[PDB]
Amino acid sequence: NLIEVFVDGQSVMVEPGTTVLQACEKVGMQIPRFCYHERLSVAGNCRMCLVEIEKAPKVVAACAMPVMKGWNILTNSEKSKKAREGVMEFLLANHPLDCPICDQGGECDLQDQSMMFGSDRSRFLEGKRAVEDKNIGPLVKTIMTRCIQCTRCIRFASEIAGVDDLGTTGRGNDMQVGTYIEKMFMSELSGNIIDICPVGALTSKPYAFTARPWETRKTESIDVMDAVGSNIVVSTRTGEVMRILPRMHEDINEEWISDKTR
Amino acid sequence: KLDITTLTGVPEEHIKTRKVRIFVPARNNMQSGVNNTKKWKMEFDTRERWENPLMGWSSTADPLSNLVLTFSTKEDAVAFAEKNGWSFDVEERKVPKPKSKSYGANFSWNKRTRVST
Amino acid sequence: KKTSFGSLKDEDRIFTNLYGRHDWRLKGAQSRGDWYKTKEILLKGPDWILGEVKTSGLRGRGGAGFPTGLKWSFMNKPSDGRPKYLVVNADEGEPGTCKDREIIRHDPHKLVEGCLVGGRAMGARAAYIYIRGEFYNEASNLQVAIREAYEAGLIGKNACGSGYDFDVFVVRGAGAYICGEETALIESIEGKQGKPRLKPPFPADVGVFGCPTTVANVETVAVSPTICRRGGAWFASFGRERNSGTKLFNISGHVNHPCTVEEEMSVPLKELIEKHAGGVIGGWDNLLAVIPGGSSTPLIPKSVCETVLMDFDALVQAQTGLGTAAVIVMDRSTDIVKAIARLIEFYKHESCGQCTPCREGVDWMNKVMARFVKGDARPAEIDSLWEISKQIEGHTICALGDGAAWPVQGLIRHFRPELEERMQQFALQHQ
Amino acid sequence: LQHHEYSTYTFLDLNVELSKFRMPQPSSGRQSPRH
Amino acid sequence: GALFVHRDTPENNPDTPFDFTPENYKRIEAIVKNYPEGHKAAAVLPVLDLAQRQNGWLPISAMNKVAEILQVPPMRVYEVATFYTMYNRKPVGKYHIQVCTTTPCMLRNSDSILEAIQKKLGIKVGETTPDKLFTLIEVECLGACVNAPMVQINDNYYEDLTPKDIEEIIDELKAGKIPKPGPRSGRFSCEPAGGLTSLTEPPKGPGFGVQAGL
Ligand SMILES: Cc1cc2nc3c(=O)[nH]c(=O)nc-3n(C[C@H](O)[C@H](O)[C@H](O)COP(=O)(O)O)c2cc1C
Ligand code: SF4
Ligand code: SF4
Ligand code: SF4
Ligand code: FES
Ligand code: FES
Repeated sequence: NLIEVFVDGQSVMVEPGTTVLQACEKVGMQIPRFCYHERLSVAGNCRMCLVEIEKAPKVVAACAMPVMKGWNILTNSEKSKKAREGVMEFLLANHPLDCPICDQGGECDLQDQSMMFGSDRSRFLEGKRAVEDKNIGPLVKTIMTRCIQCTRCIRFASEIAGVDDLGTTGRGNDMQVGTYIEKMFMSELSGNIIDICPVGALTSKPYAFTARPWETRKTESIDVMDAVGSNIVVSTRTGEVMRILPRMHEDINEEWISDKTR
Repeated sequence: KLDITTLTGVPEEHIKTRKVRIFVPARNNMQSGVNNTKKWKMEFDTRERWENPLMGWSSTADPLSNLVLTFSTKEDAVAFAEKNGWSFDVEERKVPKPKSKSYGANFSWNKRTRVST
Repeated sequence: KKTSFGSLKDEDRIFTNLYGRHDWRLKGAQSRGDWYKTKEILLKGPDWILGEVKTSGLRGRGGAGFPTGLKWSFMNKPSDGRPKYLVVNADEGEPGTCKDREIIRHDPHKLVEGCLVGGRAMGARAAYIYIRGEFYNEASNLQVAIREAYEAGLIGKNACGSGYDFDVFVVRGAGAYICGEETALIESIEGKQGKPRLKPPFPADVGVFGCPTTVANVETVAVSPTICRRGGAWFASFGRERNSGTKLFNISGHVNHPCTVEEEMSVPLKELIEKHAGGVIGGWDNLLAVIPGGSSTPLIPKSVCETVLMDFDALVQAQTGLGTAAVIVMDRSTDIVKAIARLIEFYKHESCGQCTPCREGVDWMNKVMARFVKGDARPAEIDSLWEISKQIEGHTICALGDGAAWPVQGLIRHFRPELEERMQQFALQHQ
Repeated sequence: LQHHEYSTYTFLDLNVELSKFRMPQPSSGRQSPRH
Repeated sequence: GALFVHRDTPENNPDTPFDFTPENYKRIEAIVKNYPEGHKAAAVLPVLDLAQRQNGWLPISAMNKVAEILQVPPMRVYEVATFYTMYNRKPVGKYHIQVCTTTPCMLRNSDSILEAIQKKLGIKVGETTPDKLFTLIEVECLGACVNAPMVQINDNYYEDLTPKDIEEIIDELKAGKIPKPGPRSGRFSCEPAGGLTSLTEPPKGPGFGVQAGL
């Protein structure tokens, strides 16, 4: 029972229950996101998915709003752009100036979305917050000061990994992600939180400081550690293998690889 | 049956002994953006890279090591490869399958989709 | 048809035992008219109860003020096999608000009979009354009243002999203002962090334990039995159109006699302050920036306070809100900037943090306001703060963000000259 | 005036007393969502 | 200023002995009976309150015990403990003095009461007396804004306070005498100080103004 909705005036037929963001994907528009991962559950905390629906006073989160018949999604209206700029400013208000030394630098969703949907200057005239780093294991190098509380790691650990050890402690601006205790996040799919993290809060310890994204040459290959046959991308620079990244194959491995493969 | 191989000036070894890969680049899993996955790409096979004795810089003898081409459709890339006489391998485009997302499911009364946090 | 409201006789006062002088136990409530012919009301049917509420024109007393009848009728749909629940919001977290505390402490059986009536209207098996954890003694009193009602058979199996099975559970909070939010309240009852959900899945369809659940403020539930017994037109008689009913008012701050009083809606603010609260300290001339309906509602300067009427739509025209109907009064011997900054600090300490606008912007506003009270800022920071508040408002998934933005907007709009004067004085001091 | 004298376990003890009057609870059909 | 990460200490190690008393176990069973079957995780907050009441503060072992009893992941219990202010994750004094310093209470010179408490106890806010009988903490609106000033102790509201009143209450607690909660001024409740401007007449009684068609 496909219903008709409009994205910037273009008719697109979507099944009922489709999120606004998914219809925008149907017409090709990629709504900016920070907390929404299609594999994971919807959370609606990034607030970057706030888009304006025609004749609706209040903007809605595309990731969490099911479409209604006859809705016109204005993805580039002034309200949508202003909401995106405000959310980006709030995200970058406390974020540390770690881009040159952050391993995520060059492949950071925060950086790119700031360059594309955010302001080019900062009005923040106060001190930034700092968070003590947590140790979650020998694989994931953690700098929580860079975290944006997107909650991707938590939801991933709960749903895909199945290990309910990562959670949010505190309230308000002092809210911190991570084990309240000195527990170590151990799982086969533990390394995938590095990939899932938009910011360089969670990064690969063996890969740390080794190379920058633009240098690397990407070669698409298949892993041999297991008989699953996960598709991987072998990132090589100057003839040396630098890291192994998952490659999407919905039938075999959705977007994940084992720790041994990684 | 178009053949520009004689006219290109490429030496025969790279015309015959090189396998060119036609594909749509997969999304860099580190990022959620998908804009870099909308155009077909033609990439040549990787060859030997060795360290320069003096400085340790990676040296190559493959002229087409860095050559990459962008094509709107698979057929255009195939036609270009055929006209240039390069053996080609085509990897079919991988699209994310549609997913059913419900924020309500996070608070199911009886289903297992309920989220602990 | 009356053009001037503001005088309510003791006969029409719903909360007869508001001050607690009469007995709060079951005997006192029954003597005062509570639990009277409740069986007939339940047997009349859900539709008649909902229609009585709709005719009453009751607006939600939590602060949002949605039409109570339609809000409850949302639950009237036939059951899908899942249970239905009614949650009475007793968080009482809005600063300046003390009405629900009096209701639970001194007239608990009113709330219990209201829960029974509403659950019958909503077709709910049980009701959970979420009480602020700091309200331990009031929670114990409510538990005692629930026990008495169970002993009398008013609640439980065959409640009031109506063949309807209803239970009231009291759940105590753990000290979070945000739990006052209906979705946050639902999550807190479910045992998770009290972080409000997203609206698209409405509480009517999915609520506590993933079941149909309606959240109503203590006053809204408590007035339901009296609205049913006396009649919807009786409630409609008091107050203006769309603002019908008698609303508890909490007058605090720089008033000679701080008190909580019940009066008809649309009562003039001056009349309420002078008649019941003993007048402003130093007289009405000393009045400055009354908070109309609690911290969330923006302040109104004295000039508006002279002629404003305390009802939803009228105060909305005053760029403010009725809110929780809590009136906070400041004399001219008050640093309005300091009061508003303290309120924003309250909001900072009470934010969940899940929504990025709230999590970062609220702290940003608190720091900016602290610099303002110090005077250590440039004039354009006023406009910068206004734009920050506008960004926070309407984007936050919860309404605490708007609740925080609104005080800042009101303070700017009505007292920018004081801010600029303090900045200039600071600059002169430091040279 | 009764509220002046309440102990730490007063609320919980009142809940224990009320347990008997409580009606049967509804069941999701599973021991836990994790089950 | 309290941290939201747990550093294991000899007093607060996971091996710190804590277990519910059998009476508290029965109370827990009654609590679990309240919520529907299959959602026993809803009991986390009341059971944590019970543990804090039993022990006076919540050690990590207590949180783990709550998690075990309710069969929920321990991280959920940690999140609940950290999120809600009432839970004490550190040992606190015998009497916990909580002063409401929000704007309504502030207008009624709550800072005077706070300073009086500091001088009498000798401890600054957020500190515990060396005798470990008094811990002073400022809090937000406690719900008694009309009767400001108001300070809370372990479970009781001492509202409508003056510096002499708070000093007297502290002296009574030090002596072991239990002060009566409520307004320490003349008023008994939210009632107007001068006199009742409402509800002066006796209650109307049952059957008053009842709609005929019911
Ligand atoms: C941040 C926040 C705090 C709230 N606190 C309370 C509260 O303490 N008590 C209350 O009754 N409603 C509170 N509310 C309003 C509730 O979310 C909800 O609207 C109310 O319980 C509905 O009552 P009503 O049906 O009478 O309108 C709060 C809302 C927000 C956004
Ligand atoms: S994670 Fe933060 S510090 Fe690192 S590159 Fe991205 S924006 Fe810069
Ligand atoms: S650590 Fe990374 S993945 Fe986890 S909440 Fe923070 S930003 Fe998101
Ligand atoms: S607006 Fe603030 S308090 Fe409300 S849900 Fe969002 S983060 Fe929490
Ligand atoms: S990620 Fe879409 S609303 Fe936050
Ligand atoms: S302002 Fe003091 S109790 Fe709320």
